Amino acid sequence: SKAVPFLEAPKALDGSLPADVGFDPLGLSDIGFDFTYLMVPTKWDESRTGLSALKWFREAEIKHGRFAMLAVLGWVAVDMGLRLPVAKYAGYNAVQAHDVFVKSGDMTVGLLAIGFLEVVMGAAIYEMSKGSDRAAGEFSFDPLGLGKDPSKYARYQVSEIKNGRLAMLAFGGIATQAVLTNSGF
Amino acid sequence: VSFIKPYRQDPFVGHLATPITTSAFTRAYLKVLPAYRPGLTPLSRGAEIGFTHGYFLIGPFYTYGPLRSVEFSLTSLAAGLLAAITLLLILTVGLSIYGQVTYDVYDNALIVKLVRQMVGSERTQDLPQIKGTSELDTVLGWQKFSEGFFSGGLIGSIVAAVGIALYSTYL
Amino acid sequence: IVAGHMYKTNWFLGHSIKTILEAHKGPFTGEGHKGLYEVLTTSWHAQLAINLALFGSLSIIVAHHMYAMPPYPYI
Amino acid sequence: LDGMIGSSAPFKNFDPLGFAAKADQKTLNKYRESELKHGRVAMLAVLGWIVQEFWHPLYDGKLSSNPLKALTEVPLIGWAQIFVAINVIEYLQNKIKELPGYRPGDYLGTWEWVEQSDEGWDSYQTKELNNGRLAMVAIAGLIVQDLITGQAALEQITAGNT
Amino acid sequence: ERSKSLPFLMKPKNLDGSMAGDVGFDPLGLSEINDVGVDLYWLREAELKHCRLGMMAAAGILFVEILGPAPGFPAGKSQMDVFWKVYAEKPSLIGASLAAIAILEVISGVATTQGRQNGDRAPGDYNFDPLGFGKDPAKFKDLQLKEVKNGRLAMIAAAGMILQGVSTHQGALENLS
Ligand code: CLA
Ligand code: CLA
Ligand SMILES: C/C(C=C=C1C(C)(C)C[C@H](O)C[C@@]1(C)O)=C/C=C/C(C)=C/C=C/C=C(C)/C=C/C=C(/C=C/[C@@]12O[C@]1(C)C[C@@H](O)CC2(C)C)CO
Ligand SMILES: CC(/C=C/C=C(C)/C=C/[C@@]12O[C@]1(C)C[C@@H](O)CC2(C)C)=C\C=C\C=C(C)\C=C\C=C(C)\C=C\[C@@]12O[C@]1(C)C[C@@H](O)CC2(C)C
Ligand SMILES: CC(/C=C/C=C(C)/C=C/[C@@]12O[C@]1(C)C[C@@H](O)CC2(C)C)=C\C=C\C=C(C)\C=C\C=C(C)\C=C\[C@@]12O[C@]1(C)C[C@@H](O)CC2(C)C
Repeated sequence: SKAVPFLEAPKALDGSLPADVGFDPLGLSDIGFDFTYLMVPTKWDESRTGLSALKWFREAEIKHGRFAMLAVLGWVAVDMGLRLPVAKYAGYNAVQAHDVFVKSGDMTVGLLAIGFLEVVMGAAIYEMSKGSDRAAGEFSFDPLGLGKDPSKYARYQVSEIKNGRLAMLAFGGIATQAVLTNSGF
Repeated sequence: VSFIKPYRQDPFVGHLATPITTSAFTRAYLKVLPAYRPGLTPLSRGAEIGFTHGYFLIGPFYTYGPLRSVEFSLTSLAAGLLAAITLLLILTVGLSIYGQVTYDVYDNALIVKLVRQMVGSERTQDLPQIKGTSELDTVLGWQKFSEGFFSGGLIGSIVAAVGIALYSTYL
Repeated sequence: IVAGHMYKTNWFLGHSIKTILEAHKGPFTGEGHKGLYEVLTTSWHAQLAINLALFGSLSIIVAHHMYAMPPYPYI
Repeated sequence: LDGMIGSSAPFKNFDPLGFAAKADQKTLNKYRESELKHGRVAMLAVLGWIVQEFWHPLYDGKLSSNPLKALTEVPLIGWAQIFVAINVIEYLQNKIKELPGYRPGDYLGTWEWVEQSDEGWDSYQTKELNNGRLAMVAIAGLIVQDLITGQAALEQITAGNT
Repeated sequence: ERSKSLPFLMKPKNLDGSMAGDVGFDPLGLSEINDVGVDLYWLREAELKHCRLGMMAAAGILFVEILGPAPGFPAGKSQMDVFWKVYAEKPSLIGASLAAIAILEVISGVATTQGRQNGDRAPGDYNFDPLGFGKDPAKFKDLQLKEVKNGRLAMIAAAGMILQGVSTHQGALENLS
């Protein structure tokens, strides 16, 4: 491997996935369970060859990274003010805004909307398991167009996954610390 | 695996080799019983059977008889003992008449071979036929079996009465 | 309603009663329940036997639970 | 440590101290007999420990629910009958042991029907052996805990003496 | 091969291009259902009926809230609560409307099943063009697209109005401001 040199490799981390360095001490990328069956419990389709656990884990990692990046942006925003131009959003930090907004019937709306988007893109994941050429985390979302020049696309890929790992860990710290750089415990 | 098979590889017998008919536990348990224990004369088999049977027969008569006693009574024990002994006498009478009407043999495991070898052109059912080769299947064998049953029944009933008296008195 | 989503009818979802029965063999029971699905799908009398026996048992259970726990006002 | 039944996934042919690498077939049969008897007795002992703790209908209540205390409260004439019954059972087992084709722990005589054993039969025998081993460890722990602490299983757990 | 609406999804097999408003937005593959008497024909008929019903309901709510009720009818600006005021004083009107809608819906279901069986009637077609606004082709497709888009928007709008009236117990434009 290129990290943890005293372990050769998991088994499936050949390098076909971006941002691959070989770091997987527990060998989690070799579970034979096709996690698409957590969505569609049965084979359903006779053409459902199956999805490798590594590809499902890559999709989950990309989704986690995007969620964590947006989450740290939002949590940092509400520490330095920046409230929505509307009533009922006064100042109630981030450790308490979640509960008060769950009370005020709009976190349920956010849950519904996020679930709708998640269901559509999980249908995309299921089609990938069925055998579509779509790669993990690829929703073909390049509106501004900074995704051409394949070298730039690969660099931005590795950038997104590394930034997502950093943002996951940073959000874990921020939520655990209740923020120290911009507020108090 | 299958734990039920035809008995002794004969699919036409009215029997089966179940985990109860032909289990090792069944084999050993029935081979340690007096009726089938090897090395016992018919008198010994009868004596052991009578001892056990009188021993457990005195129980119900003494406990639930017409002369019970929640405390220990010599009259209750005597009544139970007499009832058990008379029941053993009735059983011995039944054994005697059964043996009288069933067998006509004095030495088995031979007559069968004699009539399978030296021919049996007679009235049959004594020379030929002969069900069972055990020593219990003879006139002499069953007579000694009944005698042993009767004597052992008396002795076992007396022993059980003594034990009941000791348990009721010293406990 | 939950129990009604058990047997496979028209989608790749649910159970096949044939596969359930045929898998319930044992050392003491030989082939087990193999062929019982064919018996109960080709004989009305077998279905009537099972249904009538369980139906009478259910009626007796109903009779017991009726007086045991009176379910109607002023009954 | 042979083709014997009882080898499971976590530690296949578990003989770290090499007790079986030098023993002959007779000693290994003795070891299997001892293991199976210990496992069965321990399963019975664990079940009795728990059930006695939360249910002792016999002896008109009394017979304190803590084991190792009811051990000294049974009339001691019921102890004799249990002892004699166990003795007669083991006499019958000894008589079984001389039957032809006897297998170490097989007192049902399954060798009469089971020639060319399957994988289900071996798996069930291994299940019995593993449950017996777990029950041996559990009953040893039960007795030791009750000795050192003085409380029974469900009593020590309920209080929180862990 | 990829759906026009969702580029990360393959083209839904049953939706080629024919129906107005078709952009390939079938992530769950509901167009491939062929059971319980439900297929693409039934789904399209249900969608068109929903579109028309939502358009009528949204237009009615907006009309009553903006221009007020007709003479002799109750007011209140809460369309989800004024229904009980109409029923409290004119129950016969509500009952007659319900009976008429029931008969028309029985006819609609019979027509849907028949047209599905002996294919001669497009889904949602009831030959209702009294003013001849869609006689010629090359305008019928545009009108179908307009109807489908307006009906989907009005479906969403009418569901929103129903939920707002049930929860807030206030008017639609009252909730707006
Ligand atoms: C993980 C993402 C995430 C989540 C869950 C939240 C959650 C919240 N934010 Mg928030 N925020 C985020 C990221 C996030 N933020 C980011 C990245 C920014 C910077 C741009 C902000 C800036 C921000 C401000 C300025 C304010 C909030 C506020 C709030 C709170 C009120 C909103 C509410 O009740 O739910 C409403 C429902 C949701 C938030 C669910 C999101 C559903 C979206 C809208 C669906 C569409 C997503 C979008 C299209 C994604 C595109 C990707 C793909 C389609 C291509 C709530 C706790 C307000 C507050 O009072 O907080 C204390 C407030 O004033 N946030
Ligand atoms: C090693 C096994 C073992 C031993 C030594 C004891 C010992 C004792 N038990 Mg006990 N018990 C056991 C297992 C055991 N138990 C199991 C497995 C159960 C669950 C059914 C119970 C349930 C139980 C209750 C409910 C009670 C006792 C009680 C008692 C005490 C009085 C004796 C009595 O009435 O027993 C009664 C025993 C039974 C009713 C069940 C025994 C069934 C045996 C163990 C199985 C068959 C044995 C068979 C003859 C030999 C196996 C054949 C083959 C494998 C070779 C005594 C300390 C009493 C007491 O005072 O509690 C404090 C009491 O009320 N036990
Ligand atoms: C078998 C069948 C028909 C058929 C067939 C045939 C005949 C065999 C022919 C074919 O061959 C096959 C088939 C299947 O088509 C089935 C019939 C259909 C059903 C089962 C009818 C259901 C209609 C229910 C509706 C549409 C009710 C809506 C309720 C509303 C309430 C309105 C409110 O204002 C109220 C009252 C209170 C207010 O506070 C607020 C709200 C809540 C908004 C909105 O409107
Ligand atoms: C532990 C953790 C991450 C641990 C990472 C580790 C050890 C990584 C170690 C390594 O990298 C190094 C060091 C070096 C590498 O070479 C080797 C490895 C091994 C790879 C994240 C926790 C992450 C923990 C998280 C994210 C917990 C979040 C909790 C939240 C957000 C709570 C939200 C609330 O809603 C509630 C629940 C209630 C509301 O009332 C209030 C609020 C607060 C709003
Ligand atoms: C069903 C109906 C009304 C139903 C109303 C109901 C149930 C309401 C009931 C309630 O309010 C009450 C009572 C009391 C409340 O407490 C309870 C409810 C339940 C709220 C009206 C039909 C009304 C039906 C009408 C008006 C029919 C008119 C028919 C015409 C003109 C026919 C003409 C033709 O027949 C010729 C002449 C020649 C033919 O060849 C051609 C044609 C054209 C077909």
